[PDB]
Amino acid sequence: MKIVVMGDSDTVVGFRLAGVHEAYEYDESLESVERARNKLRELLERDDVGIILITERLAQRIGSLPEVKFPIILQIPDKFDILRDVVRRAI
Amino acid sequence: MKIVVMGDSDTVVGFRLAGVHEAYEYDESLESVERARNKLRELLERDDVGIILITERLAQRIGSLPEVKFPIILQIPDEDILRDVVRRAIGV
Repeated sequence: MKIVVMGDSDTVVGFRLAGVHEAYEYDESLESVERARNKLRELLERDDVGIILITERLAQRIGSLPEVKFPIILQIPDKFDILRDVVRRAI
Repeated sequence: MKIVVMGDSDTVVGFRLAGVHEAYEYDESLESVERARNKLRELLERDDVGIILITERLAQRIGSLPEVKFPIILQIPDEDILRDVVRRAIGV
């Protein structure tokens, strides 16, 4: 099963570099939030998704998240072009 | 107008960091490939998507590729070496 992260662009960069299997980026515009809302409903229906990591802000923008025991849903606390030098030097 | 990339994690994180607007990861499992097929079909229907960059592997796994002129579909010539390197680089 897969580990998916949903959040803003910054948070997503880090988590992708850290090992998640799938990532979806969103900003706080109404349209983006609506898309994340539908995305979340979609991930809940996939039998190959076990863990969803979502930023506290996005979770609150979406609203009252579903009450399911599986997949596991974790909220990334609001604490977690500078990486431009790191990127170029790396690759 | 957006440029999208579809492929494995290493490729995806690299292209997103290189400027690509949207990126979607896929492995080679049947279910993941099937999700890629549907995603491709959806991207063709979006008005804000002009370019789709897809790894050579994934495109071949999908099989049939659209024959459209727009959006522009480009294959990327053919693992965690990239994510690992950027991670190690974070010795700040």
